[PDB]
Amino acid sequence: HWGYGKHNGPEHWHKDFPIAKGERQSPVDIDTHTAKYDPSLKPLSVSYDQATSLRILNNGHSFQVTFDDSQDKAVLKGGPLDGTYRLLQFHFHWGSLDGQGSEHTVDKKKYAAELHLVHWNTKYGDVGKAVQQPDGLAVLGIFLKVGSAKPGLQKVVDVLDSIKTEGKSADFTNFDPRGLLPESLDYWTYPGSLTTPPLAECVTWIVLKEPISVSSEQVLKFRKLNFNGEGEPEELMVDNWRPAQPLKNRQIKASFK
Ligand SMILES: [Zn+2]
Repeated sequence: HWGYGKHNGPEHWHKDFPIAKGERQSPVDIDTHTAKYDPSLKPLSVSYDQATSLRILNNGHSFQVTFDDSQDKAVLKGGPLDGTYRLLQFHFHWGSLDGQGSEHTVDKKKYAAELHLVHWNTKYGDVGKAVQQPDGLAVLGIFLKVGSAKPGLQKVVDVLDSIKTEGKSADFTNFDPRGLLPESLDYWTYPGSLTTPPLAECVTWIVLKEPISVSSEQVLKFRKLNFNGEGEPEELMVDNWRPAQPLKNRQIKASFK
């Protein structure tokens, strides 16, 4: 039932998911001048060399690339995290125009898109259990700005025509998520939530300071996706982003000076 439209979008979500008005909702505006540098934060450990991608799916709200998370093959550790978090999937949020599309904002600036790499804490054994825990998930967020192409994104771009409408999926093996990462792993971190229903308050957010650049042609391909199933009226999958939510007694910490 939920979506991103006038009648089912973010301002409606609290009726089905009352935690939408909770104390640790995401995304937020990152006020860079208010974030405190924390010299106790470790460098983030991103160990993606043995990642095994499986499939790409249009889920009606975004598209997602799924990984084999049955072993410790692609894991996030360190930074603000205690323990080991397995990569489950990545997906994106994007706009109808290049000046909107990100969920997090940086001093109110919106990027054209935002990549989310979703990981779950192995101490909970499975993602469904993990979303019921306050430290269940770690989502690595990466901003996309429009300029030069990101060569590592092209394999994703090129298969989107095969998953246009909701419910379509394809095999998507040997995709290397290292090709989506910026140079620097400098980050902001704070405790928050899933940014889509069920909006569970289970996420340690790790948002990288450095955006990746993608080309206009790459982002245009995202915007050709459809929210609708084949057979329903065509509605472009654009503006699939939740706006910034109240910070409410949280501190955002910076890994860098
Ligand atoms: Zn997301």
